[PDB]
Amino acid sequence: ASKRIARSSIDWAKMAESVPESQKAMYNQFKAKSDGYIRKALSYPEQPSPINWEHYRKSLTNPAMVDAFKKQYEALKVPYPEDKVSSQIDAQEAEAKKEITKFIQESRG
Amino acid sequence: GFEEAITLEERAQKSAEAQIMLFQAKRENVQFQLEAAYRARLHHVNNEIKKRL
Amino acid sequence: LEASTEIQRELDAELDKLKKMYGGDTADLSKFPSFHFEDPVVDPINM
Repeated sequence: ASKRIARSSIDWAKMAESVPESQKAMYNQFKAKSDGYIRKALSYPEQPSPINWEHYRKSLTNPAMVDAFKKQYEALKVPYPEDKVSSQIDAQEAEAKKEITKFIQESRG
Repeated sequence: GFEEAITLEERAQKSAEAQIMLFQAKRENVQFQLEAAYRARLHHVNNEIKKRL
Repeated sequence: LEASTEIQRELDAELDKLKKMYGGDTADLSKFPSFHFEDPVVDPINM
């Protein structure tokens, strides 16, 4: 419902300059793998296709079933699901920070 | 050679700095997948109601 | 009112075709469809 619409995209240019190319060729796999999920993110935007309920109300002889369907559609409005492994990324983020500090001080030495 | 070895270490430190944006890219990759799955169901629900109509 | 047999066969053919087209055998199309959803699949952290 929030957080990440398709507009969000990190700076690939700085990331591409940082990696040692074929030494980190999994980034070349990672970008295409993330790009494939962008293709899934290309389809199915937030809102669905609107439906003209009044046309089916007038065309059908008894529009009570259309009103019941519209009422149930408005009642059933499920929100977003739950994030699963965000804590694991957060845990590896803290481990990355420790490896960042360790690599920084060794390079300083 | 000492000057080049300094610049190589400078690049290595910068790649360590970009590790954070990789993690954010992984977080956005997870959120993108969960959005594409949930919104397709929202598209599928709308198509099923249109199918009923 | 005083419908012939072929009209009755025509009506049954149309109802059977609509049932097979929209899948009315599995679920009641007159009522709200019972959604059977599932949790979305999230990839592991590493490759």
